[PDB]
Amino acid sequence: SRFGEPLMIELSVFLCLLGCLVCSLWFLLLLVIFSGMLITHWIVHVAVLYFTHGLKTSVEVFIWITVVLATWVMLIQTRKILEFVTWTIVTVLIGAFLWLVKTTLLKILASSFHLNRFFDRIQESVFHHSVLQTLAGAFAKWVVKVYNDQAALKHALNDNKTAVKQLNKLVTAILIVMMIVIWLIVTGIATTKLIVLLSSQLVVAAFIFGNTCKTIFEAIIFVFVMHPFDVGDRCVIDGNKMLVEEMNILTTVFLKWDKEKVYYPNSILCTKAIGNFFRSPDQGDVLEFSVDFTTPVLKIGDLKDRIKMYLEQNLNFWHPQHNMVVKEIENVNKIKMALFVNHTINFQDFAEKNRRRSELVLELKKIFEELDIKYNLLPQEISIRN
Amino acid sequence: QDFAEKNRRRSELVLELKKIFEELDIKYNLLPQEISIRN
Amino acid sequence: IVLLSSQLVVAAFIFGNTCKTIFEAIIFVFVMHPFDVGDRCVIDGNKMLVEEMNILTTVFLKWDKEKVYYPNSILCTKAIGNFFRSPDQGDVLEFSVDFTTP
Amino acid sequence: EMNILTTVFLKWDKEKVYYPNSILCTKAIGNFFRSPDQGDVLEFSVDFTTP
Amino acid sequence: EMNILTTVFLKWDKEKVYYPNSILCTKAIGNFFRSPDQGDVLEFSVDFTTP
Amino acid sequence: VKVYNDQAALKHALNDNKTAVKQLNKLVTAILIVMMIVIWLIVTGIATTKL
Ligand SMILES: CCCCCCCCCCCCCCCC(=O)O
Ligand SMILES: CCCCCCCCCCCCCCCC(=O)O
Ligand SMILES: CCCCCCCCCCCCCCCC(=O)O
Ligand SMILES: CCCCCCCCCCCCCCCC(=O)O
Repeated sequence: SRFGEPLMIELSVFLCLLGCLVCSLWFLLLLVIFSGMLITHWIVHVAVLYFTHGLKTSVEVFIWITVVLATWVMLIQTRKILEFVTWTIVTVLIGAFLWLVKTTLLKILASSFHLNRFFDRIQESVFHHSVLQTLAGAFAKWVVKVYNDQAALKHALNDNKTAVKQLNKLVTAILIVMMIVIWLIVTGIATTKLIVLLSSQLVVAAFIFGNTCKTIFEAIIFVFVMHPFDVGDRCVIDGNKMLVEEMNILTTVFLKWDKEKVYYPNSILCTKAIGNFFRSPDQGDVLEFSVDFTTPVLKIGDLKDRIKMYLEQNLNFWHPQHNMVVKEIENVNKIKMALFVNHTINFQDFAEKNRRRSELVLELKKIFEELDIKYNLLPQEISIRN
Repeated sequence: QDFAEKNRRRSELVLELKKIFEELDIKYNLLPQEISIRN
Repeated sequence: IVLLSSQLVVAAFIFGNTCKTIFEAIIFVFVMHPFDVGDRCVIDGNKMLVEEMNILTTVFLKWDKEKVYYPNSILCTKAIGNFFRSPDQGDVLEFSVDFTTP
Repeated sequence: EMNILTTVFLKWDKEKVYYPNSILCTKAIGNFFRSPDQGDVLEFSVDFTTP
Repeated sequence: EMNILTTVFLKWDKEKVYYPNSILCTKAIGNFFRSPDQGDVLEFSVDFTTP
Repeated sequence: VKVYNDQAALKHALNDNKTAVKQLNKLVTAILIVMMIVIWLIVTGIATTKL
């Protein structure tokens, strides 16, 4: 596991000049320009940071084609051949448009997923590594924590890139297919019988792949929009405290307290209430106990006072705020009580939580012995027959 | 809305009930058990 | 125009159910409006403080401050208690005494 | 209170509860207000040997 | 064995069990083979007066 | 003889994890054949439009 483990190449400038040289008069000059008009788009782009760098090339294609179609329209059985060509160009532009849309949406999703959530953890990681580099020119525990946190960020970053690439493949594939169909029908190539068969194929597919498409969509919303947890977070699902090992579109992989690896479908996880200790504020806890009904109220008062002193001597572990609650009188034999305390940590480090609680439980033991707090069973009257 | 406060007030009432039972000598006892001994 | 409309129909067929869910969540948040941020609510016996409200999810803190994310698509079908909006509340102390108590 | 989408109830300890009509309408609902005089039961036990 | 419609498993007592994949598709599945070294717990109790 | 018996055991151990693929192949092929029948009927013009 990742967590829990024990020459032509640069001839474009020249090519562009050669293309310009192609005409100096007349009507076909725009058509000729199209052959190397990409250079013009590149220059326009130069003339025109995450989105900018990632999208400029998609924009260039879109506008490039738009111009080619516009000049084509204004340029002019060759009669039917040209109708065909015109529509082919239109289809190509539609394709580029959709391409641009697709790219944009994935860039938004991919970026906002992390940029608006853990920017600050990245900066903390950089800081600590700068410090380690400087130092080189409980210390060891600190050093290990710094490396483990960096690894966690690397894993989150890689899983996001992967998930987005998977989305990219699904969308690209459907986009390509629909563009083929669009081309065939707008150009007039497909005939009535072909339209009928394509129509049927789509309808049938709509049923077959219906649940699949819905499931993927819901999984995307769960993972990227709701985002109840990240990689490495300790989460609670139906009472199971589990560490998130990996996130994917269809599944989330978790490690149980005993490090069993669990594959948990997102289509199920989407309907559950999910806890997240990593994202929690300092967490609290409870120690329940019972005392005899005859315990003097003064000993109850001494118990409260002794507990307060303990907690105040250990402020690295406990917040000063606590409550002692008397809850119930059972028969006239038992008083049920509970101690409510506040930890100075959240529970991402579960073992540390238990160690601190364990000491508090032993302190309670000690206080009861010193104050002579006891619990007795009710007496039983016996009658003897011979 | 404030649970800690609710419980503090309730705890005092529970301890008052304790006090009243002691002052009025109110008790609970288990049913007697008859034993036959065959040695 | 026809081709565009045709695909909207197909998309509806396939994703209409997720859109339905989002819409239902909108009605829960803005029309039913069972709670606000900072209120203590009771869901399935769990007394939780509302920390954040969103369209798709509600974030709550449990008594031990564990942060919990509930889909609104689930809260829409539950009965929700709200202590903030409640009038003065009552309580019970149960006990038992000997039969022979005068 | 009553509304179209949800009914609001108070429990015996007066917490206020929002209860969707979409779930409430599939439950059997008792109504004490509309009820006739109601009955009750005291259960108890005695020794077998009681004459 | 694995097939498209069903998965065949052996229980600890080697009973052969046939699961529809359509139901496994909705379950959380543990996999020991793929797991890192696993941990364990021994629970016990002692007298309160143990020093 | 041990070498050949071990070779056989290994070939089976490896082939046992590919049974789902073989099943998918049969399914895909059946679909593909049907698609080609339909294509033949249409591309040669033998089918008419009412049918
Ligand atoms: C259902 C159509 C495919 C869905 C999109 C591609 C896969 C999305 C990611 C899900 C996890 C699959 C890849 C990891 C498998 C593994 O554990 O080796
Ligand atoms: C009719 C549905 C179409 C829109 C599909 C996109 C998903 C709905 C809008 C998401 C709004 C943000 C939800 C809260 C996210 C958060 O928990 O921070
Ligand atoms: C999908 C549309 C839902 C809106 C139509 C129903 C109108 C609201 C019904 C009452 C429930 C909300 C209470 C609002 C307060 C009020 O106006 O009395
Ligand atoms: C060709 C369509 C048949 C309908 C059933 C769909 C699955 C294709 C057939 C592959 C076999 C599925 C597993 C059954 C167990 C076995 O083969 O022994």
